[PDB]
Amino acid sequence: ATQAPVATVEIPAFFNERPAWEQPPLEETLYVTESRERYDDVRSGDIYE
Amino acid sequence: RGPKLTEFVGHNPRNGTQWRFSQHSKYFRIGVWRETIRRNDMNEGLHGHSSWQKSPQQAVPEVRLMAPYP
Amino acid sequence: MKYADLELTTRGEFPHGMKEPGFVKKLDQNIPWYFSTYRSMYHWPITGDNWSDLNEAEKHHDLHMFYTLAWWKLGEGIFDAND
Amino acid sequence: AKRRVIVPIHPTPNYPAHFIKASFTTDPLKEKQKARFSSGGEAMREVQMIPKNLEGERSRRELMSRGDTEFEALVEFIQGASYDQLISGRRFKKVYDKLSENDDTFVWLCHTAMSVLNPGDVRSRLVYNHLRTLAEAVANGEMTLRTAFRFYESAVRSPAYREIAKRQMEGGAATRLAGISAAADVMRRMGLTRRPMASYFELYQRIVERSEAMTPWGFPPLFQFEERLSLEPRLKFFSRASQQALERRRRGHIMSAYTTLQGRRIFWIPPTWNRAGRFLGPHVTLYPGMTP
Amino acid sequence: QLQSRERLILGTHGAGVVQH
Amino acid sequence: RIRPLLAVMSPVDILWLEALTQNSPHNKEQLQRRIAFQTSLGTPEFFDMSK
Amino acid sequence: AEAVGLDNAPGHYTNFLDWMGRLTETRGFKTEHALFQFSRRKFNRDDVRV
Amino acid sequence: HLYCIDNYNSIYFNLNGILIWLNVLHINIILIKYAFLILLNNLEYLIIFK
Amino acid sequence: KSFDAPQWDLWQSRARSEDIDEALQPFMDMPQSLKDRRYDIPWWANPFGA
Amino acid sequence: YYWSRYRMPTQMPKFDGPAPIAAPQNMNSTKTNEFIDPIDDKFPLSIRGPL
Amino acid sequence: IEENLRIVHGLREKEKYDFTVLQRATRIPFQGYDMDRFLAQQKGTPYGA
Repeated sequence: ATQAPVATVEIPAFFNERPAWEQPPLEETLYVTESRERYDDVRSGDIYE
Repeated sequence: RGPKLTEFVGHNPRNGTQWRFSQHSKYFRIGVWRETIRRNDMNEGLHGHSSWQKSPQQAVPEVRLMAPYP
Repeated sequence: MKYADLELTTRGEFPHGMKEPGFVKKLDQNIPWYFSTYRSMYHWPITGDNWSDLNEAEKHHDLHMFYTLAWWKLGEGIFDAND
Repeated sequence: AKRRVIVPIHPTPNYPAHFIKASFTTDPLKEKQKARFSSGGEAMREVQMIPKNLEGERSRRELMSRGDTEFEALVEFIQGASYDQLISGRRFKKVYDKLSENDDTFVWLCHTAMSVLNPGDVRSRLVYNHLRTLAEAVANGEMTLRTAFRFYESAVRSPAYREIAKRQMEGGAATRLAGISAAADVMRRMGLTRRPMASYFELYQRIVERSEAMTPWGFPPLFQFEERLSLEPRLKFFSRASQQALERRRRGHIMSAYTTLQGRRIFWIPPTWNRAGRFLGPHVTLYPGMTP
Repeated sequence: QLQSRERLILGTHGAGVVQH
Repeated sequence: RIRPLLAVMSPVDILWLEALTQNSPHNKEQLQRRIAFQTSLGTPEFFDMSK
Repeated sequence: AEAVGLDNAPGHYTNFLDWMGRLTETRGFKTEHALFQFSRRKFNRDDVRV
Repeated sequence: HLYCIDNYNSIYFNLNGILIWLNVLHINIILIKYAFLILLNNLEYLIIFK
Repeated sequence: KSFDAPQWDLWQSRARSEDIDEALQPFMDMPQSLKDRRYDIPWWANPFGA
Repeated sequence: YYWSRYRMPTQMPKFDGPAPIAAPQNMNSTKTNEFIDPIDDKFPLSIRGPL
Repeated sequence: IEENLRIVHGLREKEKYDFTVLQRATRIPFQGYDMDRFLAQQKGTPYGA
């Protein structure tokens, strides 16, 4: 089944999170994560990489 | 294990060589890229005349084509 | 015999031949017929008794077999006498 | 012309290339045409009849834990009688095809038994093996019905065949009991059916039903088996619908084509107010009757 | 009237359904 | 020993090959991922070059 | 017929006639007759429910 | 040895069938199913999801 | 000097006649001031010979 | 943007199929009702009842 | 340092999550008619146990 949505909510990020082991170790300090938008065009593929 | 599958790349069996041109050729890399990403559709190209093939079985020489268990 | 405890950081790949090709987006030559049309001169495998002063064929086969046994780790932990 | 211009919709995050290319067309010589369909997850497999490409352990797990597919189809059809479901023609039709799966082998072996004047001694293991191997490869799709029947009527039987025949047969056309016993033996040795008596029953009843037709044992070689142009399944020869032969009867309203949704119609694609003029729904009843 | 409630519903951590 | 395997080699077993001397392929993660997918697509006996 | 045994028709013919009769009156025949009729819709909602 | 890792975006929760029509044409994709809720969108192009 | 991985098939395209003095490539590439440091000690004293 | 809530976590449904069984694909003069289930409606009421 | 290292790795969280996954089969223990008598025969304390 090509799963498709019934709703959207801007819930906080801790609800469905990659668990504390499935993610790398502490990322406030060692790996700054930023989801920025690509300047190059993307047709398929998110705009916020 | 049977008699080898004997292809040639050349003019003859005695002139050309046993070996197809490996995946690294300039002509094969688009075909290998496709046969990688769209692995379930059939892709045009020269990627077949290469040694690297989509199948688990690569066209590396002295393949025993009548083997009981390949 | 003839030992010196050297080190090595980058070995080659496994020369299995089937190392991925460096992928490219476009081709510098967009002509595919050139792979289908390329003739060459003949590869006469034996000229007379194929004798050559250096052992040009046996030597190269031995030097390919040597390093391939090396990489295959002599190729016997896979199976030798499971039968 | 007051010419119309349509700027091509380019793909976006929201509006993907597939939709923007099939739900939309920038060339307005197709505008307001009609609603097309296509099949996705399971509709595609249902229609395309693509068998799962098998594997080892995993496909064999999915395939061994199948159990009696015909029954489980029936279960799924009836369960539409429970409170939370409705009896659906789609369930009935999945049942109908899960029961009519062996249509090919059955129509074939019926043709072989009953359209082959003098088929050797079918009970003799020679012709029986011709029969087994042909019908075995008629199921399993490796052979066509037509080519397999020609292989049957052409296989090697006995030297001086006409001469042995004109000794045993006046008009040439022998007794069919050896034939049908051979065919039932065929489909009960080859597990063509999960429930054994079914093989014989269809083999028997299709024959019985045809026994009523005029020229009940001649078949026009074209329509007889598969080819390009065929007959509607009500008119097929040893088929299951040939007894389902009937037709419809229509008294249309003064306004009958307009109300094409008003009735107690099952909607797969529900109406929405953009196409729905005044339609209310398949559940509303303006003219109710009092009842406990 | 749950028996031994003062150890089970009151003082057994996991309500007597959870095995620690 | 070896030469009969060079013809039955597969781009699936590149991981197991490099495992023999415990080498580390350049794309070890992209490999492990696809090689796991391909090895999924067939029986555990259908893909072990040891047999 | 069982105490009668294998016959003298050449191809066990009347035996096969009798045995094609034998399984024609089994439950399995009425089972499959039902399945066949189901494939034809001689029934109704009540039948489905039962 | 030669494979790609991609992270792409169309939309993800539970579905069966999908009707699509930007004002020109209406193509549908199906997965057979009895019942559901039926969410309609018009944000640019009319989509209906079941 | 190029810096792609060391293939082991260089001895077979370069005519450095000091190649086939030895057998394996990371010992035919080895320099001579080094190869003098290679000491003769019998076989089970190579930590793989052992 | 305020247009980024309007994003999406799958890949889309791909229009890679043919029309499902008895879908009303327009032949020449078929008066087409796209909505009615092609099977479950013509399935007689003597069976199915008016539910 | 070490038990906080397994924290920043998330291994204590894997431990706790495995707890509740294992909890998916553990039947409720039968605690006997006279639960004190149950525990009494359990510790063997009544006469003859």
